[PDB]
Amino acid sequence: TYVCGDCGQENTLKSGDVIQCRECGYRILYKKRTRRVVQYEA
Amino acid sequence: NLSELGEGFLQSFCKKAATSFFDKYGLISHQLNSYNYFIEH
Amino acid sequence: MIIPVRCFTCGKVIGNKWDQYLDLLQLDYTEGDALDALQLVRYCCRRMLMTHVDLIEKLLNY
Amino acid sequence: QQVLYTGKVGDARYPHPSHWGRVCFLSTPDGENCGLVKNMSLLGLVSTQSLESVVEKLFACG
Amino acid sequence: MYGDRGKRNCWTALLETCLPIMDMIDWGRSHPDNIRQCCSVYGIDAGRSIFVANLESAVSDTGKEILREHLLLVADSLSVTGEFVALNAKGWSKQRQ
Amino acid sequence: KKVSYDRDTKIINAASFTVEREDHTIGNIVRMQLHRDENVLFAGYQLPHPLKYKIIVRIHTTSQSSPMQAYNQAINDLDKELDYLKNQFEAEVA
Amino acid sequence: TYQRFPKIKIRELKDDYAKFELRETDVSMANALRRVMISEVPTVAIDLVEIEVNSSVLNDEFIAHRLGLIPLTSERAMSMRFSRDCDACDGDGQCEFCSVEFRLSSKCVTDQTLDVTSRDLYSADPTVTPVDFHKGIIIVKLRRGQELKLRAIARKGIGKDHAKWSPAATVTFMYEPDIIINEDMMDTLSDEEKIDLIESSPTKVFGMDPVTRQVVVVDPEAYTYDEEVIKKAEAMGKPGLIEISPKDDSFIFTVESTGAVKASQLVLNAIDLLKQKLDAVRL
Amino acid sequence: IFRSLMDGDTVLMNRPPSIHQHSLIAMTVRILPTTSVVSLNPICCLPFRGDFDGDCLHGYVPQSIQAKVELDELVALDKQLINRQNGRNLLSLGQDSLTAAYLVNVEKNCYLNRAQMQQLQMYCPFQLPPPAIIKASPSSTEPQWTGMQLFGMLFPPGFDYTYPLNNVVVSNGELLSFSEGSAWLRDGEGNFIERLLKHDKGKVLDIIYSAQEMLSQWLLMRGLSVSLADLYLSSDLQSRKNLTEEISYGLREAEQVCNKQQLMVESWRDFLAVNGEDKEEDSVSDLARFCYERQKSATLSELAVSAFKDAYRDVQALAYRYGDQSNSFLIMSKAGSKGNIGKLVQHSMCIGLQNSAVSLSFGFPRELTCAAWNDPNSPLRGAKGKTTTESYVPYGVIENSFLTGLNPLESFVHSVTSRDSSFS
Amino acid sequence: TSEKGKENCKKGDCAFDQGGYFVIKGAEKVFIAQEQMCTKRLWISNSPWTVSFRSENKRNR
Amino acid sequence: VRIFTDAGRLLRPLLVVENLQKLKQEQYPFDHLLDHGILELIGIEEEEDCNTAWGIKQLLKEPKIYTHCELDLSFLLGVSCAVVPFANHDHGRRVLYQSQKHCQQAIGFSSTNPNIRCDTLSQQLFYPQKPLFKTLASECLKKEVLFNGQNAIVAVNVHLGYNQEDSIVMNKASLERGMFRSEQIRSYKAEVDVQFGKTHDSLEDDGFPFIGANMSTGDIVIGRCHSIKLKHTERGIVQKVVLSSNDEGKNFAAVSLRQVRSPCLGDKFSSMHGQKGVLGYLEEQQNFPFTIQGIVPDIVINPHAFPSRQTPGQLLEAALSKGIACPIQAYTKLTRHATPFSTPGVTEITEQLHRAGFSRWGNERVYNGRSGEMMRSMIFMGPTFYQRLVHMSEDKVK
Amino acid sequence: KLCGLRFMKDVLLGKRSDHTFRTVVVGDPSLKLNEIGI
RNA sequence: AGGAGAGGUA
Ligand SMILES: [Mg+2]
Ligand SMILES: [Zn+2]
Ligand SMILES: [Zn+2]
Ligand SMILES: [Zn+2]
Repeated sequence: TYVCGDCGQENTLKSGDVIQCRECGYRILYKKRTRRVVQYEA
Repeated sequence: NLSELGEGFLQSFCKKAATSFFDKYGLISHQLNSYNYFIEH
Repeated sequence: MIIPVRCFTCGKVIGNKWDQYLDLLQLDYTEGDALDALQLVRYCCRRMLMTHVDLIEKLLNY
Repeated sequence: QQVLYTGKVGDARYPHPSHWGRVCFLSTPDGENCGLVKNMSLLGLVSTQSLESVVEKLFACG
Repeated sequence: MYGDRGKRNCWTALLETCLPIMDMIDWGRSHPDNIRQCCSVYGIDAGRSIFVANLESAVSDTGKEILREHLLLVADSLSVTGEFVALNAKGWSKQRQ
Repeated sequence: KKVSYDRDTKIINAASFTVEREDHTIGNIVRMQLHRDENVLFAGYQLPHPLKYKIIVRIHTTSQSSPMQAYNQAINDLDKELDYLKNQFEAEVA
Repeated sequence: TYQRFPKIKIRELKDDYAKFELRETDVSMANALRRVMISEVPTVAIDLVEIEVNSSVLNDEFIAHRLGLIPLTSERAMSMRFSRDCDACDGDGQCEFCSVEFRLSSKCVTDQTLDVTSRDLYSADPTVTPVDFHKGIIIVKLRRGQELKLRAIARKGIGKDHAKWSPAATVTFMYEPDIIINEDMMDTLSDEEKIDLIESSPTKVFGMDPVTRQVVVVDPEAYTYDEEVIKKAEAMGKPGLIEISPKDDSFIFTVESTGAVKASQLVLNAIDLLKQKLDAVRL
Repeated sequence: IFRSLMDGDTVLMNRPPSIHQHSLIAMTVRILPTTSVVSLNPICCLPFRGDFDGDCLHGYVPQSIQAKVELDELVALDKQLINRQNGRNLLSLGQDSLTAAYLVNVEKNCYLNRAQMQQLQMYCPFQLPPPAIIKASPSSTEPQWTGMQLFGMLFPPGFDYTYPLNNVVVSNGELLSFSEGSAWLRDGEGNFIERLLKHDKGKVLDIIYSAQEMLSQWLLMRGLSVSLADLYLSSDLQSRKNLTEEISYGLREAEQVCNKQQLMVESWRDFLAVNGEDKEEDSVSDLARFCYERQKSATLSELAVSAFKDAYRDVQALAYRYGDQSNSFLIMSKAGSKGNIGKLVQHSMCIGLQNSAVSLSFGFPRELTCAAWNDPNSPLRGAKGKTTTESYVPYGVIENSFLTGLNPLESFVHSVTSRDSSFS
Repeated sequence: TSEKGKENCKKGDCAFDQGGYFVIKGAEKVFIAQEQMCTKRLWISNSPWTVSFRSENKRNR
Repeated sequence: VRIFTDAGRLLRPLLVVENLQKLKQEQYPFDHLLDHGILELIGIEEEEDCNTAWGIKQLLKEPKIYTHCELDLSFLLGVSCAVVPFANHDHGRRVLYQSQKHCQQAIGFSSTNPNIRCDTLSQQLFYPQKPLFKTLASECLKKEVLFNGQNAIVAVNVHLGYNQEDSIVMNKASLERGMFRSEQIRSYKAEVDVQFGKTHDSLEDDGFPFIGANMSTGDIVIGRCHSIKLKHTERGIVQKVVLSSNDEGKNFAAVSLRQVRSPCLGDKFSSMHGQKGVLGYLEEQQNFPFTIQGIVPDIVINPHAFPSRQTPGQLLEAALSKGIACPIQAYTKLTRHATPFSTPGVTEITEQLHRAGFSRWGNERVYNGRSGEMMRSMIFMGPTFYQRLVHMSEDKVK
Repeated sequence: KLCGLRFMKDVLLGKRSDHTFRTVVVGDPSLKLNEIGI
């Protein structure tokens, strides 16, 4: 699951050649943060 | 008159003029003007 | 950057006084009177509440 | 300012009265390029070429 | 004295110009201030002594305190071949030769 | 052993007490309480290494009481004083 | 060669403010009591957090750090045991004696900015609820969306480490100085010199009496030991005009609490902890 | 076959660049809870010629047993106690212990009671001297100890020290007399540390360490601080005004002395002779030409700066008259730990003479005011027009001080003067 | 970026730089002013004594 | 008569007294002032002919002799130098250091949009604070990014000799509450024209670790199928992963790691007046020499640095900050400006501090925190503005 | 750059050895003069 | 992995 840039759409592309956002034209993707438990010491 | 303006008024005017100068030209304007002149002419 | 809590110098709870300080500044109150109205007798808390800069607004906007 | 050699430059490494209000004479990098790199003052502007013709207006003044 | 012409030594010319006033000038203590050619006039020992005096003056001007034996060892090491060689590679090569 | 006992051979009626995991808040009050006793001649504490949490107390007494006895008496007196202060505070707060 | 007899008189007492005078004691006892109540009294605070969703503009560590500094009620701090000394459990979630679990969940579905304060922080134990003063301590600010959900626990800790378990706030004590006036050299001074001497004091510690035309001592506890009036008297030419010396056996305490425990309860806990430490040190 | 580093091992410490053989010092490894940092005693900074401002020490761990054996027998700290350059002691008291010892031995009016003296006796290795002060007042019990006896517990009983210059006499390990000077405490030909090293040379390091600890404790008990009163250097406003007027008159007198000294040339032989000259007023009324003439010649500039220093030593001497005994700057200057008298003079009264090293194309107007900078004929505006000059030797006097506030032209002059040492 | 709207300013630049640099390969490049001799003033030098007239565009010194 | 109209000339605006009276006619843009002749641009060559006044007060004393006037004398300095309070009260070398090195090495506001930037070694302070004192240049610029750092209570006193050789002793309690705590973000870039993949612990199916994974030494950060592994001194927590490509078709991957840099013992801190030093010892709050009101000093510095470095005005800055911060037992007409060439007099600062209820010399009586006894000499205390440099302890460990 | 005299300096004159550590140094008056904190 | 160029520390 990847998030595009100025356009809001989930890419979810894992192919090597798939770097361009679908239904878009920009090639900038941000990795989305999943629901994982992380422990921190205050 | 020469001294009718007052001392504090001149200080406030100097501060306002400095603020206006910083608002108009900005911190960097020489590079922008040089680049714009190169493109146009 | 939200207001720093616990006022590192002398350890005073000032985390809930930023909104009141802004409200006092919105009226015809100076910084000294606004800080005095918050029951702050030490200058460390006054420095903490006077030197803070509101940066989270720009983070939310940008 | 470009210098032929870094070991010796001359009098360029020292402040000059022509720096009054144009470049900062109190701040300069320390090291090999000591005095060669000069920071411009706050009220510093660089003039640009004027498209208007000044020769025509000079004869009108006398 | 001017050094325009190196054919004649400056001390040699100075001695000739002082003939009318030989008595006034005390020649028992007069010596050139240079170190290199002083050995050719008053011997290696006089040049070594003047070098030691100049080194002591330089140390005093520097503000530090240095023992006498170090300066004496430096003077004896720099004049072991009868001449004060330079600190460059040529001087060391000549000293070894 | 939190508290260690080490007698001094050079000086008679002299001992050194080493307390681990202690700070100035205890050494200062112990030293001040020791000075009240007339039999105590030398009483002091030192913290040589801030990183090593240890307190060394040196007690010198006359030929009438052991340094350990004086130390125990000072501790008991300090405890009694603290109890009296607590009672006074409890009475005043009500 | 025996114990002392302290005397305590309370001037003002409130939930978080207490000002009382201690007499017939050495400065060492007052200093030790201050140190114990400022660094040895244990409280309960958040030390371990576990977040699940964090899409805010602030980092997770920043939120955890500002969460760990939130004051909590510590009425059970003396009875609770330390985490390292708890052999019943290794420590995970809610615990019977050591760990109190906290749950937080914030979701913004409106256009207005949502402020996540300390009021919406729920815990299983009703006795470890955060102290409410007001709007509460603001944690983060959320725009439309940007959900924040986390799980945190609180453990008993000493104020010596991390400086977040210390309930005391500006515990001070003075020697309660006594002002001595010779009252004979003041007659030689002129009317103008008296006003100059009065205005030389940084604080309002000396007063002027119009009916007697002489200086008087009002509120001697606000002298602050600033050698300004003495210096002015020396400059005017009177060396022995005013003599001020601290009192060794008199003290005035000023204890301000952070809301975790009451000031009187804080003093009692400090005394109990000092007694326990002395008993442990006892051979 | 390898084991981790532990206590008792020796390492070779060095601070680059190695300007002397004393940089290499073998020290025993001590494990500390601190991480990513190494702790060194502040006294040992003198052999390394470094300070704690970002300096990094790189050490060498010997692996061979013979290398370790020879490391602590020749390169150890106790083997390098005698400096090989001048023959004096290598280790001094430091910047803090020197000041603490000066304060202890100078005041002579603060008496330490039994409790404080016993507390300080823990660090000192020797026993406690007699109080020597039984009653200081008719109604004063608890006999006290004098300050100079506290410093007397730092010497062996068999050690005798005499310093006639400072009137310091040490008999049977007790300090008997001391007046002023603080020269025996500092490094020198007849310092007490050198005598202690020449006496035993077996426990000097422990004595120095104990002295440093005791002096640090005593200074913590006392407390040293720098406030605005130290920089003001006056009791009240009237004293400050009197000091300012005195400084102005002294600077004027120094300028007059320099102008008089400028006449010691072959051109004024007729005027300097004992005869009748009608041009006496010409040499006095020409005040603005003397600076221009000085800025053009090098020998004249050297004579002027020498005369200015000679006449300004007296001006600098006024700090002791206008400074109190409690002034921190005065204490640190007299102790010699840090700073000098001229630095205090520049701090409070006036900076003084400001001259550059190399020649420049501009010269200071000798006035450093708003009107001087706007003068077309001023030397700062290229040339004064008196033939046209091409080079100048800057020479300016700043009447203001740092505390008062530097004039923009004065700030420019100071920047020009201090431009040196910026380029390495 | 220049003369952009309020909505376009919210998304994009952080409003901390006025934009005096260049983007060549993802790294910011900034020009530094070069001090040059004036070419419209008569220049007189010494050793030897000479006066030179600078060239504006073509080499007519 | 010489007239220049070419480019490259440097000029500054100067007030003209001839048209100054036209201003008063019963916020003005700069263009309007230029058009009306109130202000004009003067070149370097033209300035030598005109007579220019330095200050407004000096202009009114002797009129009809000054052709031009300066708006402010502090504008002559640079942007990084004019903001320094009491610039002329310090030595030239220290001002040079502060305006050249320490300003660049300070840690403050990084950016308000960290997601769009993948720059290497991005550092941001948790709680940046503006200085108590005000500067005319800073007020006119209306930007708080000129000052980077935090202000803490600084007491000039010796502390068991742990601050010798210009060292710094800080308060452990103050640092643990969030003072001088900053985050460091480091980015790693890889270019692929092989493909991204795991190829057989924390890596996902796409070849990149999930957000929130604690990366350590010897762990693969970018998987290519080669892979890129973290070095000995590389560690952090994954913040974001950015995938992008150019027109040529070459794929780029950027991974950013963030970590918290608490003030360590070896860290180096700098002041606003050229004072440089490293942390000497971390002392507990209970052991500091607390004042009468219990305000313990956060930072303790050795008094021996002042006579050597010769940096006056830092004490003046501390006194001014203390006077501003302390309440008055009428807050109007309070001196706050710290213009380098318009510094208030020492008498004014002393009077302002005296009206606040403290000693006029800035020193207050303190009590030892270890024994409780009162110190014989008062200790100067004041909230100066300090900065944290980018040089750390672990960065120099080798 | 590694040529001529620089080659000699970097090869035969100046050499790098193992078992070396480099760290920032701070002050500690509690430690002895002949002891180094590691 | 080796080099070239800049900004920097003691
Ligand atoms: Mg250094
Ligand atoms: Zn898209
Ligand atoms: Zn506070
Ligand atoms: Zn449990």
